[PDB]
Amino acid sequence: RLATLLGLQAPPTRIGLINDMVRFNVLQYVVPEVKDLYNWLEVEFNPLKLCERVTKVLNWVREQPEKEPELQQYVPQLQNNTILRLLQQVSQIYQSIEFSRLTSLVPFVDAFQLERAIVDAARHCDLQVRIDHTSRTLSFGXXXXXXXXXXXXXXXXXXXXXXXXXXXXXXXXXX
Amino acid sequence: PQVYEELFSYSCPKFLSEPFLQQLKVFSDEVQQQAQLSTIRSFLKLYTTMPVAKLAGFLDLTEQEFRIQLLVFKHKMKNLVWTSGISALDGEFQSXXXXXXXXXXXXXXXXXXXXXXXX
Amino acid sequence: HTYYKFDYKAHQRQLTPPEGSSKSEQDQAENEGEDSAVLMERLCKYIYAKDRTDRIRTCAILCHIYHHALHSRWYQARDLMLMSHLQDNIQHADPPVQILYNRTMVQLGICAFRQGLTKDAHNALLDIQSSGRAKELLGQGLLLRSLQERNQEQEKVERRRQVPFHLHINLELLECVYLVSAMLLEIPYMAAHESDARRRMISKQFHHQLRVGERQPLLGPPESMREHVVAASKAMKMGDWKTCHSFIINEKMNGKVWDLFPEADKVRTMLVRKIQEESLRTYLFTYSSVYDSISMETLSDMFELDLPTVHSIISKMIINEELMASLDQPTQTVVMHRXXXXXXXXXXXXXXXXXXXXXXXXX
Amino acid sequence: YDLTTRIAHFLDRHLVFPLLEFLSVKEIYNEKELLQGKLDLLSDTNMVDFAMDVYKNLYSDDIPHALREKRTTVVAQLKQLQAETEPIVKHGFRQEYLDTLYRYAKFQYECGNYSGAAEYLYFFRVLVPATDRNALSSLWGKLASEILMQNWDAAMEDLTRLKETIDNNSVSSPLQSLQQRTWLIHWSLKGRDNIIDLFLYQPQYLNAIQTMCPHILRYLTTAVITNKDVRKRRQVLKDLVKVIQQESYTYKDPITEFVECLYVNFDFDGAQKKLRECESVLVNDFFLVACLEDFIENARLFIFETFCRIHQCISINMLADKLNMTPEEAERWIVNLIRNARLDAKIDSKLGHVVMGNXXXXXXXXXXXXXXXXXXXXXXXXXX
Repeated sequence: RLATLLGLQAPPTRIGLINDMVRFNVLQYVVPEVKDLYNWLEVEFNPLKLCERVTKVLNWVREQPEKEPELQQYVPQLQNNTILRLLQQVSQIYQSIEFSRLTSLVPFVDAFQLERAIVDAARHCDLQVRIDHTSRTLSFGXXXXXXXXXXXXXXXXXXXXXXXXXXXXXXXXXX
Repeated sequence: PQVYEELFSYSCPKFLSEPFLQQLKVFSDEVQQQAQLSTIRSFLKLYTTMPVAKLAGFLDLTEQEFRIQLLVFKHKMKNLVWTSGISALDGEFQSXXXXXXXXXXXXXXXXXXXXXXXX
Repeated sequence: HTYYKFDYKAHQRQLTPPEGSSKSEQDQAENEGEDSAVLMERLCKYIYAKDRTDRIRTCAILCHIYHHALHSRWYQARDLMLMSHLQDNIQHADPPVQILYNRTMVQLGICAFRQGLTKDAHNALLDIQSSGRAKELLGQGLLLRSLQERNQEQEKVERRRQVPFHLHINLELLECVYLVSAMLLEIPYMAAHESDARRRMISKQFHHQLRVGERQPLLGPPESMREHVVAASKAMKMGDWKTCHSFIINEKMNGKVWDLFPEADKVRTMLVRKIQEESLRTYLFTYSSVYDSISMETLSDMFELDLPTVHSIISKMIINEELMASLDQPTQTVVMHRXXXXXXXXXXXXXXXXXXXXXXXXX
Repeated sequence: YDLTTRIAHFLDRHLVFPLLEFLSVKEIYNEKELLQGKLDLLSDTNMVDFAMDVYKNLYSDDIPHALREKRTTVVAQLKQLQAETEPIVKHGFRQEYLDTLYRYAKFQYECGNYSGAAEYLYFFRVLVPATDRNALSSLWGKLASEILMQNWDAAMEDLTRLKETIDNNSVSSPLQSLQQRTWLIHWSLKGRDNIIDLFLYQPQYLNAIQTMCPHILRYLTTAVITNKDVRKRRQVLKDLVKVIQQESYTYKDPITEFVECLYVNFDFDGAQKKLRECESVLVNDFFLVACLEDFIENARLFIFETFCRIHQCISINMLADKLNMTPEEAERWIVNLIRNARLDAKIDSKLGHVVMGNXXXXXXXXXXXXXXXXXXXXXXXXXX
């Protein structure tokens, strides 16, 4: 009810809210490091380089008296967003990645806290996983079945692409 | 069997009921011997590889002690139950179609439903 | 004028009583190694008789149980209660007995909980803590507020028999205790139900309050004690045991609930351990869906529970709930996520039962 | 454990002396406590045979005065009772004759001549005014004397005569007493599965006479725990863990309480360590002594079965190392257990690997499904 209570026409999404953040006035007075952060996470997010970028960007915030103060109190949710994105992207990149590698790939306060986060992402359905503690591996899906339905899901995507492509070709025909 | 044998022993009178015609109780004894075999087949394998000792414990119950070396091989000859690796140096026994079975079950379910609806 | 106090305060009252008194005296009692215990048990034995009235006899008994439950081991009190045989008698009446009946129940419920018996405590307190009016049922209510009620005074004076504050025990302590119990008991069974294995059904006290909070438009950081307990519960659900332990203090600190016990450190660590166990259980229950396999070493380190406890709890539970889970003790590893064939067999059985029932009606 | 309390704990005279003599004979000849207390206790009574034994070495020094007085007072008492009974047989009153039979029974019992105590005890049969008091008390006596003469057959007999007898009162414990005697007979006669059912059944809340309150807790507890063949999950759960009444007895001996909690909770190592701890005391128990080795072994077998069914493949060496008991000893125990057929454990000691097994597989599930379908069809037919 409260969203209607604040003269908002409807509950917004974070992407929507961000656009106001995107707007220059918020941006103009906005510390630069945050604009960079937004690039690193929202614009061009790449797991193979995100850790480095964050490592070089996080030093600057700490040094600043004011920036650090703003930053100190959002460390937790920010970390959660970044790690959520890393888990999703890893879900896209891998099929069965080692627990050592997956935890290693994304920075965590503790190895066990990283597992906690991964499961939480799974419960909220941002990723489907099966964690085999015996072999220390994680699978982003009996074995042959999981491969069969992964194949089917790939074939489907391929068909969709082909269909779309055909549409584009039609336009080329006129040319 | 011990209970089965005793049941014949006590109700010896029922079997007898002419005496020459049934001098030896032949049919009842034959029937009992078939009856004894069924339970062993009932385990019915389903194990790829089975410890000898477990088999010995179960075959021990049968009256002949040596039957399992013999009783187990004999069962294989009958073909009621299948034994794999029997007589092996190791001494441990090894133990579309599916779709058809499933379809059969589905048919039964439908039949039951039909009778219910018709009822 | 004695029982509700400590052995010290009592012996002060007694000593001071004797200092005033003339040296020459007549006493039935003979001095014993413990002066106080022998006084209480002496008058106790005196009061109870076949001839003696239930209100007086039962009064005596209840006083014994109260004193003993405070200053002596719990088992003795339990034995007294079950041997004394008052069910009908305790409820009515003795005028002040009602307080003893509910007061002594509260007290053994408290001492048993001090002994860190949860299963016992929840057994003890449920009847009396189901009461909405419990504050009144313990005979503690401000005289004034009911003094306007009860008037006229003629009737009123008899009615306002509520026990004195010094005798009275704080409600927050009691409620927090019972809720802490009901938490430890009902959480893993809830979680499993969340798991949907549904081997057994369990009820946890304060469960209704938690449900109300979830449906609340606003969720605030915990302030009232039940909210701290609440946060500890949700923390158990998500598998943070450290958070849960933290929260109880936070709810407790405003409450002062745990500060009202002399042994508080001991119970802090004891509860820390029991919570470690049950939280480990809860974790396992909720997360067995996405985990096919586990590591007892890692789990042991991270729950701060030595493996001997871990393997035991997990194996026990799995065997009790008929969970499709397999443990290799040699490599110390666990397995889940399975059975189909067996399940179908069960369903068939159930169906057969239903059919039989229908036949009954048809007949 | 201290003897003073144990000897003090049991009301029965036979327990009071026979137990001391057992503890003395049972463990160490040398130890003072069994012999000193038995001596002093015997000297409080009319049996010079026991007194004569005490006089003998390993016993308190013989005294001329104690034996002569007992002996003479006995001669006198026997003459007296003999006459009184002569006269009672000749006022023609049943009660007096019954008392005489009872009094000859008492006299013989205290004098330590048990056969006669029994005979004259049951001679009160005919002259019983009523079965319930005259006859049931005769039963209680034959039960005491039979327990002490070590015929538990006869104990069961007079238990069935007593509890078979038509008049029964719910309020009276004697139910309790008879339960205890039966339990004791079963325990003296795989697991019985009767002893525990009996001991667990009720507590009088009054002195056992036959069974120590601790004795009922421990006997019930161990017998139950060892009844794998008979015991239900309820029998572990229903009749012991969930049983509130039995809790009373259990709280008496808390080591046994925790032993059972440990077993029920799957920590069999803890349980078996408790048992190892108590073993020396339990070998001192006059009734329990003979069954100790059996019950503990059975409990161990049950624990192995619980471990053994839950894991398809077992690392035996690791289990022995991680057992909290020696691996070699565990292997030996398993080897002993297996031949009996108690365990279907597939074990090579040398390998240290253990493996137990409970298209073929696929067919199995299919078969079950078909079975259920059959049942359903049957129900349909019945409905029609």
